[PDB]
Amino acid sequence: ERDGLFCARIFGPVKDYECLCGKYKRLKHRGVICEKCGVEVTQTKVRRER
Amino acid sequence: RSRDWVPRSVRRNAREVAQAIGQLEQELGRNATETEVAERLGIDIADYRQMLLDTNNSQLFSYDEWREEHGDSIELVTDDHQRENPLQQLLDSNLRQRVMEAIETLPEREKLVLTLYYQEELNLKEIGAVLEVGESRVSQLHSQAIKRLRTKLGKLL
Amino acid sequence: VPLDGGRFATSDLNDLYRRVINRNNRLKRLLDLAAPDIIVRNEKRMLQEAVDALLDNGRRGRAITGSNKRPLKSLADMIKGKQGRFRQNLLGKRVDYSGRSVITVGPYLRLHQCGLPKKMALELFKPFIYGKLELRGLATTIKAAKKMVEREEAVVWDILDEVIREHPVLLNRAPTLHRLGIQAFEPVLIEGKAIQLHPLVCAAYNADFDGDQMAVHVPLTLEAQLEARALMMSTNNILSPANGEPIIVPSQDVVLGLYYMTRDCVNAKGEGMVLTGPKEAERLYRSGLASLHARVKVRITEYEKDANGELVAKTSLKDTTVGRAILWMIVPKGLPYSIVNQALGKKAISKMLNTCYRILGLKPTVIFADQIMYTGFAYAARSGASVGIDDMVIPEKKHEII
Amino acid sequence: YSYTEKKRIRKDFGKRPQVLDVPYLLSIQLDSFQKFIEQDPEGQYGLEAAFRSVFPIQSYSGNSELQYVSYRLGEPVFDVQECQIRGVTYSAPLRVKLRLVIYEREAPEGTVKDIKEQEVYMGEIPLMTDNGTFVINGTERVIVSQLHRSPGVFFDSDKGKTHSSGKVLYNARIIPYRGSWLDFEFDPKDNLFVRIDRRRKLPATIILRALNYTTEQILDLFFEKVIFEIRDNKLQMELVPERLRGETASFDIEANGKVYVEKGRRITARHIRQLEKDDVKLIEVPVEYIAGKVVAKDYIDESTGELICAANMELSLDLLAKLSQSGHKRIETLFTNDLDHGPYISETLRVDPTNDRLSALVEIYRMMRPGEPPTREAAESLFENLFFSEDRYDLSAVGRMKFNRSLLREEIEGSGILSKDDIIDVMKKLIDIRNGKGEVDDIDHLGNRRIRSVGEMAENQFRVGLVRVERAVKERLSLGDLDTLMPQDMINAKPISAAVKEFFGSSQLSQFMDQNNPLSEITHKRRISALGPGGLTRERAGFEVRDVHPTHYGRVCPIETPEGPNIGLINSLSVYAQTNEYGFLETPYRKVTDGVVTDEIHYLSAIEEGNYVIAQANSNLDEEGHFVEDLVTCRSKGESSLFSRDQVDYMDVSTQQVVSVGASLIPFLEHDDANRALMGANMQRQAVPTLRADKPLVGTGMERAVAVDSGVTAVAKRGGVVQYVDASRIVIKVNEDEMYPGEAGIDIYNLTKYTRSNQNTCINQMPCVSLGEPVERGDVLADGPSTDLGELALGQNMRVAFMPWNGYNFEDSILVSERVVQEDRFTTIHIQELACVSRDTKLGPEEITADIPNVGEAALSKLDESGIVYIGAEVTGGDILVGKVTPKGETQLTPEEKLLRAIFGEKASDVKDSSLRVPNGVSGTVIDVQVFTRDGVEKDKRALEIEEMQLKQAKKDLSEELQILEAGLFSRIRAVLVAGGVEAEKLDKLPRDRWLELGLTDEEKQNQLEQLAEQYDELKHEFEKKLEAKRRKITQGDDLAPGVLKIVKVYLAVKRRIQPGDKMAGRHGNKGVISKINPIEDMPYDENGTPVDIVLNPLGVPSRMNIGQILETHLGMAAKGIGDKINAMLKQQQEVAKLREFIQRAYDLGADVRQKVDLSTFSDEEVMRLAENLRKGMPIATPVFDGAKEAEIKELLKLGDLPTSGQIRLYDGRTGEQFERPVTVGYMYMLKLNHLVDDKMHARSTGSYSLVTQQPLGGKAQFGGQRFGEMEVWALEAYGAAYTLQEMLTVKSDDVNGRTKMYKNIVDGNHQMEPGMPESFNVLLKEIRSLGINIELEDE
DNA sequence: AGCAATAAAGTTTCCTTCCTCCTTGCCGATAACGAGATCAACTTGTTTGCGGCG
Ligand SMILES: [Mg+2]
Ligand SMILES: [Zn+2]
Repeated sequence: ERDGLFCARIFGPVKDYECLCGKYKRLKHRGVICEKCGVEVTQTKVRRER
Repeated sequence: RSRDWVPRSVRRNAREVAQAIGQLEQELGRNATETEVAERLGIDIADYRQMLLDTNNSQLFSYDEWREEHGDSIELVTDDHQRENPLQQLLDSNLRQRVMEAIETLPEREKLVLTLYYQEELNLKEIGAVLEVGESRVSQLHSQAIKRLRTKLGKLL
Repeated sequence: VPLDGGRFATSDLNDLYRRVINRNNRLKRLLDLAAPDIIVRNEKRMLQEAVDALLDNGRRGRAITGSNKRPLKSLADMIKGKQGRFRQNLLGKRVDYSGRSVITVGPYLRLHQCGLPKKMALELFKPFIYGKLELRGLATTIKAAKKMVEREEAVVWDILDEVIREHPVLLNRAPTLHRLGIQAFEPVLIEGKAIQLHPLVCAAYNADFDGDQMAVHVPLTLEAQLEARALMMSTNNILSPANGEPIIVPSQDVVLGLYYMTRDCVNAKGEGMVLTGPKEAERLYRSGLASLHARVKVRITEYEKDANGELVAKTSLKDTTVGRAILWMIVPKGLPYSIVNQALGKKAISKMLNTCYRILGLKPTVIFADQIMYTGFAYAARSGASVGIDDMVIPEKKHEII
Repeated sequence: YSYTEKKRIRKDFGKRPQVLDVPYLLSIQLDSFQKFIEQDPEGQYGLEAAFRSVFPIQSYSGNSELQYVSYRLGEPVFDVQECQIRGVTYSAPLRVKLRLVIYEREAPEGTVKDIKEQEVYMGEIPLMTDNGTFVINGTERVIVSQLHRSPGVFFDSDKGKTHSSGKVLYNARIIPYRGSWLDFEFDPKDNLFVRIDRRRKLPATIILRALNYTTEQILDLFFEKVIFEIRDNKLQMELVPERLRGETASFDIEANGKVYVEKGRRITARHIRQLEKDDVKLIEVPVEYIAGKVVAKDYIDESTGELICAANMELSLDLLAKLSQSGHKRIETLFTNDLDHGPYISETLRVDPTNDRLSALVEIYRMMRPGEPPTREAAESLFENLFFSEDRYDLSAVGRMKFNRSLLREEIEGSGILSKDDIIDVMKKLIDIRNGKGEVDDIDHLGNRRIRSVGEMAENQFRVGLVRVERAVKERLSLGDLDTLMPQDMINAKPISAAVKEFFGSSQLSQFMDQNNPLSEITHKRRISALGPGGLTRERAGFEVRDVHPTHYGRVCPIETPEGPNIGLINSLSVYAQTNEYGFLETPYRKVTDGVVTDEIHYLSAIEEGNYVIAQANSNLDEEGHFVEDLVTCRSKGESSLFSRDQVDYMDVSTQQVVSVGASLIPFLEHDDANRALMGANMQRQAVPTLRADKPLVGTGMERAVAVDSGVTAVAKRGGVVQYVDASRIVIKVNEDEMYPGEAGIDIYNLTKYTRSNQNTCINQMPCVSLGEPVERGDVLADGPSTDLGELALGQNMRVAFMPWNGYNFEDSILVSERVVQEDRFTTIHIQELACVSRDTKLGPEEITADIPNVGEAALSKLDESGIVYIGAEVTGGDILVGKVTPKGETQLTPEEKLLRAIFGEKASDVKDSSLRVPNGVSGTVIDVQVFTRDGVEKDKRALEIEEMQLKQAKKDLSEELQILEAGLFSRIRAVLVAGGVEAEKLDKLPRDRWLELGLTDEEKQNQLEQLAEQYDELKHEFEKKLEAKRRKITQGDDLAPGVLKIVKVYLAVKRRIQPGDKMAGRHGNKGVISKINPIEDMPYDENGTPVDIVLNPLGVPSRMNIGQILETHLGMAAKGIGDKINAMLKQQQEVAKLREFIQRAYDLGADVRQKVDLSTFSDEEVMRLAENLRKGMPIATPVFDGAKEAEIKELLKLGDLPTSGQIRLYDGRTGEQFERPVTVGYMYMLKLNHLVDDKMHARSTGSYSLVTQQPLGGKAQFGGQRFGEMEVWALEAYGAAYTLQEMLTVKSDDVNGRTKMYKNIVDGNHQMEPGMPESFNVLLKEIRSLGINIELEDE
């Protein structure tokens, strides 16, 4: 759930490094922002850090 | 209600089975003949059968000792399914370059559609719109490339 | 995270965060109404109480628990006692490329060798094997390597033999008191599940052969390989740094063999005849013509290097027991003959070793020791050796004293 | 002897006339639960004690009330075996009598208002076997019996707490059985203080006012009055002569007319004699003697009402004047012989701030209930509750009794609540030892420790549930309707069951049973602790209790308790140990009267003995006179010494009574070190039974009794003759006189075949009996796992001779032949259990089915259609058992596996596999399956098959049963037709049912046909009803957790023999590892070519002094020869009278062994079988301390025609030459253990990890990596090898990039390195900053 | 062999769409019972620091 302890927006999506449209994912092309949905993206596994 | 995070009519049913089961265990004077639950709560068997899951199974904590003092905890005895594995991505990349190895000899677009769709994870019919051939030929050449990569040997089957 | 039957498991911290949040939100809601202040007071005492209880539960005020009557563990104990990161998880470490088993003895061995049950090292040197199968082209890739491997072809074992020569290892008893509690040996494969081990280093390890277990570790890289070959290797580690003492003592058995040999009866036979050298005592006793333990005159050829580091040969005759004659056979060309002319108590052997090292250097002492083991165990077996109820002695003069 | 005993006799060399046969051994648990459940009317225990204790309950008003009457139980639905099979607890119902009575609150007690006298079910409870355990959920378990300190009173004194003083501080403690403790104590400065449950210090005297007492009465009680009297100007004073004792004269002590003690002068004993003598108390004295004295009692001006001096205030002469003026010619004051009579109370008082009672209650309240408003009644209520409410306080009159003894009252009994007199007595007794009189006492003295048992525990737990009930019960009494609210409408029965089920499942005490060997169970059941609740802990508790105390003698075995941290704490019961009715101990003793040992007994306490004297059994009786010798080593006073003969009161019975049975069984204990005996018997339990049951020869006598009461075996319930026999069961027919009339009297016995232990071992039973043979009652009919002919059999007896051999016996290591593995005679089994469950998901149900995708038919070939294996197969790691499958959802794939599908094109179903498979490393044999499925669900087909085959089993069994029974009854149903005529062969030839119509006469016999039909119909009725009941119970489905559909469960079988590494030892701590096996042909051998089995290291005989192992070794060689001499005769087939004589003389060797035997009694075939058994060797009892002698060992050996010392010439197998010296040779009886080579080994290259910190795990079960401690670091530092430890800290532990790229480099041939940083470090960083800190790092 | 056509078949999209359910928030109707404690801990223990505590 959002705005809770696991608000993934801040810490990171459980859908690990997925964007909104679901194009870029799972550590594959880290320094790519989803050009479709314009969602700037970081935190694959920085669920361990943020 | 704030602290609990489970729905409400859940607990209605729970209180209800509690009342009923005590009441009727007094009626009978002994236990555990579930068909009585079925009849008295004449809704369905699967109803309470599911409810039994839904309600009666609660939270537990992570670091509790493992019993006969502190040999280990529950944090030792844990299992996972989504692990890393090193050679599948390895041979995946081998097969990617084998795809290239097959298709670099083949029509100009199809190499490119399958490259840029399979390489950097871009769009497929994005090219079907570019050529505007109906993708009949696309279908055909996709099949032939499959037939050509049924020309190699690799386990991980 | 969830469980098999849908159940869950959690970290208590979360709970503590939540109460805080609830209280604060309440306080906002309250503040929007300008409410009578006493409520605010209670609200904030409960606030700060929640706060520090997050930090460290039962320090200021008494601690919060779950239903079990047990604390909701705070932060601090991520860091503290043994349980903390430092002493559990950071310094002392769980390890792969490691293993363990039970132990036993290889007497015949040479010190630098160590018994390996097959499948253990078989597993352990796995990626080396795979490199070699893609090298030879047997396993053109990785999969067939695995598959032939789980098929266990003769080539598999051949290739292991190729590798493990000169491929040393590390072995460990627990607990590690002094730095010799671990050493650096060289493999020898054996068909069992149990390690053989050179006897003498029971004492560096305080080991007794009655149910021990040891572990094994690996210098994967070369630096560590060479350090272990150079530093912890058994030849290097033979004297204490605490006190300049040989730690390699033959405790209890081979001592007895030598004492039984190197001994002077009068009784048996052949008393007082004449020989060229010890090789005739071999001729005789291996035919069984003489008591080994019998003072008889013979001739010996002793050496010293009293020159500026150059030998000085001489020879002369000796009324001596025969065992001494034999035991001169093995002495490596530096010693006098007085060395043997007693029936060899433990410390005599200590000084045997010491002196040998003092003058003649190192490796001769090593070999000298090894052969002492072999030969004394041999003649210990020859010895005839047991006890009885009838070997127990009662002095006739005890009852009267009492 | 008995039939079973005629089979195989074990000789004796004991010589002391035994009085007693050992009792039933595990009587105590049986007793406890028996008395717990039993309906006691009056002498309450457990249940009725609880009910009649919570005697009825009434409303928050006090208007209505339910009432206890009585109770009853049911019988269980299921038998034992179905319960253990089914996976369920074994339990009994409960049934309760109750009466809801109401009385009219209009009327004063108009009791006729309402009566609902009905019955009540509430809860089941568990019950016990005839063995001791409770099964739970199909799990056999054990709870332990506890020990702890009594309730009551306790005295002690610490020694220099504020060590600056180096001073004693006495104090007293009170511990109710239930309720609050209490502490009285002193301070450095001789003042009294008190605390409840270690509350803060408070003056004692406060409470005395809180109990409605004034200072006047206080010191009246505590202090005797020092009375001065003011006779018209001067001070005179009353004197007791023995107050001035060791004291010195303040002035001219004299008489009215006579001087006794001058100035400066000590009041010697003379002057005490004078003063008592010449009749003086009233003595003129200076007025100045007062100033410094204390007024006893608050003296006033009666006209004013003014405290001229408040009570407990020092005195003077201006106050003397004013008091003399007031009309007080007499002043009570306190006596102060600070030596003896110190005014400690006066001091403690005038330290105390308070006077009024009320505010004292207030201050106590405000202490214990801080901040809360001081409402009067609340303080009153607090105070009454803490010690004067039955609700929350009690003594367990044991407490009361012990206390009264500590009071030196008479009355054993009392209340559960305090009295004021008793408390006051505490105070005075405390101050009296503080003056010196009497003493504090000890803890280790067992007289202060009381044991504690199951029924008491159950008592406490269920009455806790009763209280939980009583809450809401009262809640709704006061309020709801009365007419309509039935009594059982109100209640719940969950919580009671919750208490019961938890500590039968949650307590530390409740434990699995240790199913390895008979000893394991019986002794683990006799095992004692002081831990758990109401007990102690390792780290806090120290040495004082761990050690020995003399009172343990004959109650506790000193020589069985482990080497771990829990050394001396737990300790086993002794042999003939019993419990006092209270929970204390006792032990039987032989009375010594007129010198004669009376043959009676008394089970005497842990206290009584300190008074009396005891004689020892090693003492030689003077044969119906007395003890022969004068100075008999007797014992008393926590010690022993030497006393006369007439002097003694009592004697022990045996020489054994001290030890445990585990201790008792090694022979020749009398010749070895203790710690050796410890480890010997400690590992002795830990053994394994072989396939076969080989005997020992050297015994003690007891093996039969433990063989019996373990309860593993068949038994002769009732005498008979063997009817039917088989590899799985038998049937017996019962003897007539024993056959009471009602039943046809045929026991049967279905046996337990290959079945699993909780230590995962092969369990089984087997006959040692034949067919067509009589049976006496009690005897056994089939052996258990590890025994033979009613005698223990848990190892094997084997040859050995000891000397070095080439460094294969360096330090105790062992070497053997190889024939014995041909015989497989230490080989054993480890069957393993495995399961797989179907569940209902959120989506839908898991399914079990043969069909699965991507399967090689090789796998499937061994499965049936539902996906289940055929019984009897042989299998291996990777093999599959159960085709369980899982309906799944979907995913968003990536082009990678997209193209793997493009290539492979194996379609993904909407289902996966979830199959059960053989774990890596394991291979074995299936022999059985079971399945469990819910009431509600279709029974998956093979479960129907097995329920059907079980019906075939069951109905066949019952068919057999009733067919036999009714076959007996057809005897009548033929015979009685014979009554009333004759159809001699026209009866029999024609079909038998068609006999009723045959020759038929009127008068009585129509009824005889009618009753014939009656019994027939009765019988078929029994048949049908029985079918119905049983077929239902079998067909009845299962009771399951939520989410479950059904389960399968599997067993396996694997068989283990030796590979080196294997551990073994004997009965003497003589541990051992194997280093090698030997071919025969290098074995040492003898004159006659016989090689040896086993070889050994004699350096470690004296080093630890396990010398008795020698003695048996002589015997180990010895009696063998006899059997050989007999087998020699046997194969020679000599003659019976030869056997007769030779045997009788074997038994007729000894001087004065008690047993003495004849055989002209016995028949020929008995000789034959006996001899045929003995051919292997003649077995013996060596009693523990009444053992045999060297005369006798050498006597048997000289008949055996051998070296007297039995130490003899041997030649080498290898080379074939004689050794130097002869060597002692013989047999040991030795063992194997469960610290096995395969059980322990593990390696690991690469695998799983952690997740929170990604580093590896530990455990062979979970493919574990090993640990590397700081100690190992420090060593490595010592050498100084950087790269090594660097590596193992980075790559083989955490650095993930590191591990990856190194693995890469290796398979590439590259042996090189690259480092990183551990994640765990940064984790620490993040914890730090979470703690609110700017932790950070300075970049280079 | 390369190239397209017609016809057929299966779709994924996908989008509404109206049934149905499900969950987020609120406010209400007779009158008065009692300031908690509640089921625990057994006092490790020696050394050392600091606040009182004179
Ligand atoms: Mg050891
Ligand atoms: Zn996107």
